[PDB]
Amino acid sequence: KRVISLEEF
Amino acid sequence: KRVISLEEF
Amino acid sequence: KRVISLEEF
Amino acid sequence: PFEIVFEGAKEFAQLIETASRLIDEAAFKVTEEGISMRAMDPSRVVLIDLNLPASIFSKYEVDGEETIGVNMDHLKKVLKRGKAKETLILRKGEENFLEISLQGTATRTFKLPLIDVELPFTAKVVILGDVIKEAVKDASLVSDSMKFIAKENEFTMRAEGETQEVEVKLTLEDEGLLDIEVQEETKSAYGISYLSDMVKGLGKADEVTIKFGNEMPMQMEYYIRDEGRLIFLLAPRV
Amino acid sequence: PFEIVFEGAKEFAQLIETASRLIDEAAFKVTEEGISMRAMDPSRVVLIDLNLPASIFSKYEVDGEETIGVNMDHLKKVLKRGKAKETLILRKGEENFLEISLQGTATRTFKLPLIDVELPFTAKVVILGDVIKEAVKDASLVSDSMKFIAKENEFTMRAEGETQEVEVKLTLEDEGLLDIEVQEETKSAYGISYLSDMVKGLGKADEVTIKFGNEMPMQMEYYIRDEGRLIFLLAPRV
Amino acid sequence: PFEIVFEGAKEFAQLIETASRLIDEAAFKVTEEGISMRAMDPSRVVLIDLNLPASIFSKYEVDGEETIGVNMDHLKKVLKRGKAKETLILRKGEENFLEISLQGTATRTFKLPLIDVELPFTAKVVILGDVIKEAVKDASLVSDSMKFIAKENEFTMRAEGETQEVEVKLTLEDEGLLDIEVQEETKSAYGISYLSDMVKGLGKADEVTIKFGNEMPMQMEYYIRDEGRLIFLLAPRV
Repeated sequence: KRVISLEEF
Repeated sequence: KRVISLEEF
Repeated sequence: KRVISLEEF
Repeated sequence: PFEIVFEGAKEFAQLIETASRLIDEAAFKVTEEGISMRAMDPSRVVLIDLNLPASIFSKYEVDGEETIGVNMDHLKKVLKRGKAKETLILRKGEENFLEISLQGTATRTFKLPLIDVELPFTAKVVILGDVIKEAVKDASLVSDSMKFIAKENEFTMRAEGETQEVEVKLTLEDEGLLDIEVQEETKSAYGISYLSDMVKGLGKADEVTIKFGNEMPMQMEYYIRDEGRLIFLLAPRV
Repeated sequence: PFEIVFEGAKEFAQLIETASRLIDEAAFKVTEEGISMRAMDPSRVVLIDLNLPASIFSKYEVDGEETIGVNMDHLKKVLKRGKAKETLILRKGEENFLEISLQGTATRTFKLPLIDVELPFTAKVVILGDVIKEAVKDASLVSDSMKFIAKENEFTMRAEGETQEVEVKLTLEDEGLLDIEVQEETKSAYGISYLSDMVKGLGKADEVTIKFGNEMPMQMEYYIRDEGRLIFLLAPRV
Repeated sequence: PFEIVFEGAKEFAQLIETASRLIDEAAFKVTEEGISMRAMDPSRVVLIDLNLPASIFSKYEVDGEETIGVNMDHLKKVLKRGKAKETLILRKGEENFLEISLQGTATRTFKLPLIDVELPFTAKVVILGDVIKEAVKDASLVSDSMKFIAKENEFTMRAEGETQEVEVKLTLEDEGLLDIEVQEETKSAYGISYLSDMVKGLGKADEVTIKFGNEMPMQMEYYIRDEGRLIFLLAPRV
C-alpha cells in the first residue's frame, strides 16, 4: 500500500 | 403519456 | 489577425 | 457446488449487459434444468425473464438448486473482460462467492461476493431485429414515447412530438416483417427510454416477437442461441 | 407538390451535415432544374452555395418552383438516420411539411415543419482532398489561422503560433497538387475554425479547387456526384 | 546538425506517446550510435529508458553529440499527425528548433523550440504482451494495486479489493508465458495507474520481459523493431 520512491534502491 | 405500473395487470 | 466580413467584396 | 461452462463469452456478457441496463440487482436461479433470471426495474414498469437452459453450455454440472444474487454492475464489468472466442466458466463453492473465469492466452479468475436476493394479447407480430431497433431510434428523435398499432395484415409504429412526427409502416410485403397475427385492432404506447435498452444490440438476423393489447403491456421475446430466451414485459402509457 | 429520390442516402446526409456545420438555417430552392441552397453563417464571414441538379436523382418530379426552409439541426438528425445503401425520398404536399423517407428493410417517413426563409481571383489551385484536410488539421495545432501563399509553380500553406510553426509546400511535382494557375504572387490568411468545417470529410480522391487573392476571400469548390457542386466563399483575415 | 529518417512514422509516434504518458518533459541524446531518452516521472516512482539505435532508421546523419529537450505534449501532438506508412524526418540546425517532417501525398514540416534539459533481481519472467495488458486491466476493476508472485515453474499476478478479487496463474504450460527463471520465491506489489501506462498498446506478438525482487522495483523491457528497446523501472508498494 505504502508507495515509496526509486531513489532508495 | 401517463406511465402506470405493471402491478395492475 | 483582424477578421472582417464578406459584405465588403 | 456448480461448474458451468459457456463458449463465446463475449456473447454471454452481451445478454447480461442487456439485463444490467434496466435493473441494478438480479437473482440467478441455478438448477439442473438451466439458469434463470427474473427481475423488475426500480419503478416496476419493466419485467425481465432470462432462461438459459443446460444445452447452450459445453459443461453444465449443477448439484440440486441454489440462488445467486450479484451486484449486476460489478458482474457487467467482469463479463465485459471476456474476448469473443474465449471460454466462460462459472463456479460456486460453499463460500458466498461467484468464481468467474475467462480462458484464453492465460486464464483469469474473478471472485465476486454474493449479496441478498430481492395476458389476453390481441396482436402478435414477428419482426427482424434491425427494423425495431431503427424505429425506436427514429422515434427518440421526436418524442419520449412510441405508439404500436396493429390492424389485420399491416403493422405500424409511430411517434409525434411538438413539431416533428415519425411513422414506420410494415405489411407482410415489407422485407423485415416475418409474421403478423391480430384478432382485432390493437393500439398501445410505450416509453422510448425502456424500448431503447430493450432493443440495443439486435442484429438484422434476430427474429423478435412482440405481443400487445389495446392500452396493455408489451411482451417482447427473442432467443439466445436456440434453447435460451429473453422476455421483456413492458407496462404501457395511459 | 414535389417528389425527389436520391440513391446513397448516407452520402446525401454528409453533404447536408457539411452545410449544417456553419449555418443554423437554410433555404432550399426546389425547381425543375434542381435543388439549390444558398446561405451565410451568423457572422457573414462564410457563404455556402450547394447545387444539386436533377441528374443525380433517380426520380425528380417538381411542379414549378417553391422554397423550403428547415431547422438544419432537426434535418441533420433525420438525415443521419439513413444507411449508406438506402434510398432517400423527399416530398412536399400543400401543407407546410417536408416528408423525408428512408427505405430499407422497412420504410420510415419523417415529417418536419417548414419555417421562414432568411471576384478578381489572382491564384487558382487544384488539390487532393486529403492534402488540405491534413494542412488545416496540422495548422490548428499551432495557431487559430492559416496563410495561403501562391507563387508561380509552387503552393504553400503555413501557420505560426507563439512557440511552434507549420508549413506544407507543394510544387507540380508533389503528388496531391493536380493543378496551379497564378497570375501574380498571392498571399492571404483565413481562420482555421471555418476551414476545419469546410474540409471535414474530404477523401484522397476529391479534386478541390481554391481561388484566392492577396488579402481577399477564398473560394473553395468541390463536386457532389458529377453534376452537383458545393462552393464556399470565405472572407479573410486582416 | 543532424538528419534522421524513420519509416513507419505512426509506429514512431506510438513509442513517444508511451514515454509521454508518465513524464511531462524528456531529454533526447542524439549521437552517431543512436537516439537515447532517459527520464523520471514527477514523483520519481518510474524511470524510462528508450534506446533507438541507428539501424532502425533509413537515414541517420549525426555530427558528434547534442541533447534535445522538447515539450513532450507538443511533440506527442505533432507525431500523432503521421500516417502509418508515412516517412518521419527529424532535423536540427544551429537554431534551437526541432524540424519534424512527415512525407506522404504532400510534405509537412513542423518546427518545435528546444527547451532546457532536466539490481539483485530474483525473478525474471518473459510473457506475451496481451497477457499482462489484460491482467493490469482485470486488476484495475478491483484495486489500485497488483501483486506479482513468482515461485519455481509458476507465475501469478493477483489483486484484491474490499469485496472482489482477481488472480491470473501461468505455468510454462500456459500459452502466453514464453519463459520463467526464479532463484527464490519472489513477491512484490505495484500501483495499477503506472502499470496501465506501461502496458497500454502491447500486441499478442510482443515478448515482454519482467525482472522483480521481493519488495523491490520491477524492470519491464520490450523491443522496438529489433535493435531498439524500452525499459521501465518501477518502484514498488510497501
